[PDB]
Amino acid sequence: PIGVWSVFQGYVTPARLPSIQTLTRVGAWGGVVVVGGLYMVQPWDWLA
Amino acid sequence: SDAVEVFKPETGLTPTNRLSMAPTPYIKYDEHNHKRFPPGTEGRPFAYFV
Amino acid sequence: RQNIPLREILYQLSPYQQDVIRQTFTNAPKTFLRFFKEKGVGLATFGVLFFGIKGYTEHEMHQERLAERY
Amino acid sequence: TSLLKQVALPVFNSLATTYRSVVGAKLAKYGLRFDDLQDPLKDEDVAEALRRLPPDVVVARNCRLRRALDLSCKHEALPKDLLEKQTPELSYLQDVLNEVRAERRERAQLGAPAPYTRIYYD
Amino acid sequence: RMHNKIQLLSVLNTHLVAYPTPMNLNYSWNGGSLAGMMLASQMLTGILLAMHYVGHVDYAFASVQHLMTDVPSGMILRYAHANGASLFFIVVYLHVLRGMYYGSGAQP
Amino acid sequence: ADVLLLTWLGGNEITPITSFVGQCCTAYLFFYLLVCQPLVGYLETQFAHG
Amino acid sequence: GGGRVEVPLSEKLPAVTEPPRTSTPATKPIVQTSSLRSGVKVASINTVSPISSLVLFVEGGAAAETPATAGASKVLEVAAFKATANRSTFRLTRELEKIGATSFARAGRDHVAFGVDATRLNQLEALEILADAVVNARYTYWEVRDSLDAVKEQLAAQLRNPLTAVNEVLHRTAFEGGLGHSLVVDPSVVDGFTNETLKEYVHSIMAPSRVVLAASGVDHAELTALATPLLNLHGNAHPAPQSRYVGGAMNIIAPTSSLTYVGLAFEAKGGAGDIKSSAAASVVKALLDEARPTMPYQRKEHEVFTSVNPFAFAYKGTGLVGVVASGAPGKAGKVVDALTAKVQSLAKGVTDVQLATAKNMALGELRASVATAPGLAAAVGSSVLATGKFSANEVAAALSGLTAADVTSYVNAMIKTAPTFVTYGNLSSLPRVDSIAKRFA
Amino acid sequence: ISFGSYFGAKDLVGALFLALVFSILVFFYPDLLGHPDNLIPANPYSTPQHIVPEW
Amino acid sequence: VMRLSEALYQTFFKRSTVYIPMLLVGAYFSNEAIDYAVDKMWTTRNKGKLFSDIIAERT
Amino acid sequence: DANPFLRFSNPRPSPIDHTPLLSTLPETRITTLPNGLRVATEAIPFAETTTLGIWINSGSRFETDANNGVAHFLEHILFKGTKNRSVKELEVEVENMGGQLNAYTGREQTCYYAKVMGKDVGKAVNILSDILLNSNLDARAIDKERDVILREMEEVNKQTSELVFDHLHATAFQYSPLGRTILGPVENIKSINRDQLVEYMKTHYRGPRMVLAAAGAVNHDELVKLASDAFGSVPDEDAATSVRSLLVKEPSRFTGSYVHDRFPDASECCMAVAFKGASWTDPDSIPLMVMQTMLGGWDKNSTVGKHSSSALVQTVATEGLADAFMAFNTNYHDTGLFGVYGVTDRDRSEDFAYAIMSNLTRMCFEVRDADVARAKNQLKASLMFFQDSTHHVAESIGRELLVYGRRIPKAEMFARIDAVDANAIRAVADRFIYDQDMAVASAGDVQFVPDYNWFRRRSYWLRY
Ligand code: HEM
Ligand code: HEM
Ligand SMILES: COC1=C(OC)C(=O)C(C/C=C(\C)CC/C=C(\C)CC/C=C(\C)CC/C=C(/C)CCC=C(C)C)=C(C)C1=O
Ligand SMILES: [Zn+2]
Repeated sequence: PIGVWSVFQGYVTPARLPSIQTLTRVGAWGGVVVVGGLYMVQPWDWLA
Repeated sequence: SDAVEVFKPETGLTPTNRLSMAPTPYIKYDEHNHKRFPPGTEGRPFAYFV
Repeated sequence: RQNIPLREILYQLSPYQQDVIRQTFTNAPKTFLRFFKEKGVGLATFGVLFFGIKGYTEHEMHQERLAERY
Repeated sequence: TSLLKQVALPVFNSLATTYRSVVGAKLAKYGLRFDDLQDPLKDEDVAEALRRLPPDVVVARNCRLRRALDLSCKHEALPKDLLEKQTPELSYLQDVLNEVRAERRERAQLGAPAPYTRIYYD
Repeated sequence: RMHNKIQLLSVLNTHLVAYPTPMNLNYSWNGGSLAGMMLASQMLTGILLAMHYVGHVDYAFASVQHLMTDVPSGMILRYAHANGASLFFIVVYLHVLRGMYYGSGAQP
Repeated sequence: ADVLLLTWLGGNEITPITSFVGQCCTAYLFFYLLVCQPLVGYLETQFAHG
Repeated sequence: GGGRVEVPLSEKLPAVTEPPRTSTPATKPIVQTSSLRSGVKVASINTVSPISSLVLFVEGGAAAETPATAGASKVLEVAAFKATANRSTFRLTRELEKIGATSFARAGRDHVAFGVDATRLNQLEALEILADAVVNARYTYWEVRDSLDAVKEQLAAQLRNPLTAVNEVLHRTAFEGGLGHSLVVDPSVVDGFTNETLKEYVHSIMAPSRVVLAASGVDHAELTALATPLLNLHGNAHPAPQSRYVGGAMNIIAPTSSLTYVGLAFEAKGGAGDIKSSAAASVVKALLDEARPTMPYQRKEHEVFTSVNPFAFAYKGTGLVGVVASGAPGKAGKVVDALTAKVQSLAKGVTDVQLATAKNMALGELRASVATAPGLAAAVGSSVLATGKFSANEVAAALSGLTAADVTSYVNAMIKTAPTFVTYGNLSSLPRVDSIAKRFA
Repeated sequence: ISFGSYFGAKDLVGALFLALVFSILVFFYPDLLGHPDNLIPANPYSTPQHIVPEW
Repeated sequence: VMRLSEALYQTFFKRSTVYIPMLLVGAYFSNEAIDYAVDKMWTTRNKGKLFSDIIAERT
Repeated sequence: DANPFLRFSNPRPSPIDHTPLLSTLPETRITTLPNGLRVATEAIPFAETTTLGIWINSGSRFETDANNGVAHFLEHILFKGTKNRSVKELEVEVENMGGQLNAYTGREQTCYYAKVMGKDVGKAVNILSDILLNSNLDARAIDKERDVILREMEEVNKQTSELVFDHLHATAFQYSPLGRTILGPVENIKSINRDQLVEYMKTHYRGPRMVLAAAGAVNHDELVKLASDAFGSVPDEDAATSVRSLLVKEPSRFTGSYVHDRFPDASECCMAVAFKGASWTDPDSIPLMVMQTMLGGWDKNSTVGKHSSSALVQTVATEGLADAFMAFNTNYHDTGLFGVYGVTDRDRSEDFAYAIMSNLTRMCFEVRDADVARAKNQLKASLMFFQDSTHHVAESIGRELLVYGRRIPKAEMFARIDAVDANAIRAVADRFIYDQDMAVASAGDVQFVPDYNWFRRRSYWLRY
């Protein structure tokens, strides 16, 4: 009863969902893994 | 609540009881290993840069 | 360990005041029939689906080998 | 699709009654009720609703659960005189659990979480 | 208690001797212990096998043949290690199908 | 039955009928794992305790 | 960025005096009372305060308890303002906390009071919440079961003060009937309590002629017009066990009481119904105030006493005016002798300065009780429930128009009536009981 | 109930069934579940007709 | 006494998602500087003995 | 749905406009005497009682190390007899006006006030001026109070919360005047005399530092005349010895530090965590008031704590982390303190500490609008409740003239509260809380309280 049971019962409202700021702060981790992979591999001037 | 019924201290003018009733603002730390900065020194610490 | 509120009286008999393997020979056909009655529908469903689809596929494979046969 | 949904409501009632009849016939061989299938370890709403019951009801539920587990260990069923008295659709947990779920729905629309957590054994 | 004075005996007692288990478990709850027994058997047979196997091309096939015909009890060890993988997968697959049937992965 | 059929099909040769049957078996495997288990289970809970 | 204008500076042109000053009313507002068609009496008084207080007074308390429903008023103090037929507990708590309002449940010895205090802009919300939480309360099983623990520590903490225990035993000894029942009961009295017991008590105490709605700072016509559909009550008046004063004496055994407490009391004839007798009893209470803490850190020393605490309770038809004094365990007979000497010297006459001082003390207490809006609403509700009207102006006139001869006559009539005597503590020194109640005869 | 008394012999019964099947597979049908092509040494330039994994 | 600047704190230090890419570019440049210094010292000390010195000598 | 029982009210938090409440609120009149003393009244139209007193911009901060404790000893001595009235004469005259005298002595503020009826305004003015100006300060009464204070010091007779807050002020304001206790050390009490009391009153009780504030039933012109007759003889202040010059000369300093007061057989575990807050004149003090309302407070005699709007109250009440707690917002002339104080035991102290730190840091990132609207409504309602009691009206008049320099109108206060939104709360929490040093104080059974590095680590999040 964690997962689809939470949304079938009506426990996932517009509230209790993450805010736009929370999703942006989590979404800012996308650049970190890209920069880390480019740091690890170093394909310099490989962008087309 | 009262401290005599909750903390239940010993009676007397012991060194711990004097600071318990009236703590002093002139706290002395040990400075053999680290010397303190002047009190109230503001600003984000330089140790992050290091 | 948890505390379960429960009102009962439990009786247990010694293992050495009982027979060990002598009601198996009596309950054996009833156990067989009860097992097949309880799980009859699912075993039949599995067997029908598996063997029917396998037979249809094998028949069509033989037909496709015969269609290219000179 | 609402017109077809209105036709599907007696169909829903018919399938619900047929399912309940078949499962209750399966349930009454162990003496269990429908409300005895709900597990506090599986559902925290059931765990909270079971905490709201008077202790005699909890004692009766625990006795029925132990009787059914003993019957399952023995590979047996109830005797016929005892099997004729079973009423697997008698409700003791439904109103309490419904009110718990309504409370959790009302708290979630204002952002509040549930005031009870999952059960942890460690 | 003797097991209350050594911490190794306390853990072994708690998790292998006095562990409370439902009394109505049938024979489809024996998949896990069988899978553990097959894992231990595979580890033992393989560690014994690796004392006669050479992991190089132009020696691997000949080392397996020398294991089969010249090592005492080597044929038993090889055939046991080969068929034990099949039995390990049979047992683990039946274990997974048990968990699929009963909804064993649900909360908690 | 679907999983055992997929086990039988893997030892055969590539044939248009076996390709069609394997595609149908894979589609039903995904259908059971992702559609039957949540939705039919929710219907069962609504039937039993609804 | 937010506002950066510092609070020593005035805020800028976005700070307007757009609401004009409303003119003051010509006279001090008067109390206006009426009755609903259901029979519930509604009384209200207008104020210039920005706080509106709404309180609901129901006859009951310890006087309406039975041996089966023992300690139900104390449980009702905790269990009130929870889940009703229309709202859950969560919804009522959030609706109170949204407008910043506060709620209380307070049980007396002859009444229970429920109240909501809010600002003047949320008086309809406060009235609706109070009426819904009183009339349509559910008293569920699990909530009462979980509240019983907190009830037990609140009673155990309230019985730690010896004055509460002395007051309980004094009310037991002074009266037979309803007023002799115990309000602050032992914690083990409510050990077998359930929600059925509370529902039975509530069904006994609730009736349309035993419920008064009192409001402070609310227009009366609006309040009656909007409370008519909300306070339409039905029910039967459970019989009230009318109390009578008989007097007597008792004792209490306390194992680890570091002091020893002695209570002496008399009956105030007429109860809260007589204005003049209640005023004279309040003057006597002020005359018995030996050590009143009017200044910080002042050390008034008595030869024998450790604490003096008088009182004057005015119930319906009868009252209880008296004094409780502490003292050392070895000096309890001296405490009794000093108390008898004080009451006898009061009977010997009051001398002008003492009379003026006690009249000013009584007037100050009377006016400081109704200074705030919740205190004024509580005073209006209690006076209307006990009598049918609010007469604070008449009480002040009675306090001011009291002569020393009237007070001396009052104390002379008091000492002829049989008194009530209660002791407390690890009692290892006591004069015999026959000579205890002889010094006023 | 306790694991160590009641579910030790119950596991031993199933282990003995598994040992029977294992002994049959080892001693009587050792190459039944395999593939005969794996008894040919590997040739990167010649591929077998049918390339299938274990079951 | 010595103290990190507030404006430099609010840019490169307050969030980890900004701190980590700055850390990686600083790591890259530090590795480049250490490589340069070690290689320059080694080539200066062993001048005339390496294979590239013989090859450039034969041009 | 009930028709009459379900209108008008709903649990959805919406902003409320408190503008129509401003039409009938009374006005404050201020008159400055040539002495420099301000006389400020607020007449409530049908009041029967009056609170009036003298508020002084002085206290334990403006003492020295040699006379620390003189201002607290002054409220022991001042009511023990004047040069015109004895102890019994003062007692009889106060009893006949039906009121009580009272006194408070803070670190920066002192008040002596009377709660009387409206007919006894002039008598209360005369009595208050008589104790303030013509006190005996007898050496026998000083000796009679020194021994009582020394006994209660030897017994450690103190509230637990006051003990914790005194330790907190001592360790957060090291080597500044605000780190001293109001009570003072044992040696200053053991060597106190009449000369130090005279010198303290002569130095600090002057015209520009004193407000005579009266609320309730009082006329402004008559109080002006009575104050000019009575309090007209107070000395004026030198420009070189003003309050601002003393604030500049000895400024406040905040140091991030930790103290615990361990006892061997105690039961409770009281603890407070505070950050460096705002001064009284900082415009960020209104958002700190809103944030303190957002954190709230709770004690275990309430049973509706699980339905609270505040998430910290919800967490502590649901998990049972503390018996009681409260969030505080202390403001001084040039600094402040913001944080949470609570009472727990040794097995729940770390989880309570984690709940405090996690709820403080959460306000920098995620703040929803419903919580801010709820807290604004609760704070405005709390401000309206203080208007109901004339004692709080007089206290606010005295405090606002001492520390703001002026009487802030109610319309300006409502407008300044209504200008707070979620972005302002996030900005103020980012300024004061995030990655900053804090001060930690505990007393009692504190062996399981985490050390300073645990508290310092949890002032920031590594996941954003
Ligand atoms: C080498 C492999 C494995 C070993 C040694 C193992 C071991 C065990 C054991 C000893 C048990 C307890 C007894 C039993 O119920 O059989 C168990 C239960 C369980 N196992 Fe396995 N297991 C293995 C593989 C798996 C796999 C592959 C899955 C699922 C994909 C799985 C899922 C489960 C679940 C869900 C249970 C709980 C069943 C229940 O209590 O209803 N296990 N396992
Ligand atoms: C420590 C553990 C193990 C060791 C040292 C080991 C060792 C070996 C060695 C040396 C061989 C090559 C010799 C030969 O094939 O006869 C082999 C083959 C093989 N191993 Fe194991 N093994 C281990 C565990 C396992 C496990 C756990 C599995 C299955 C899940 C497994 C599956 C196989 C299979 C299928 C073969 C091919 C056998 C054949 O067809 O001849 N092994 N192993
Ligand atoms: C639902 O109820 C349960 C069951 O169902 C009745 C179970 O079955 C089990 C688990 C069963 C266990 C642990 C026994 C099965 C054996 C396993 C997993 C390992 C096999 C090992 C063997 C045979 C011996 C290995 C020997 C050695 C020397 C290796 C150790 C190495 C060193 C000491 C260096 C559990 C917990 C259970 O709760
Ligand atoms: Zn002091």
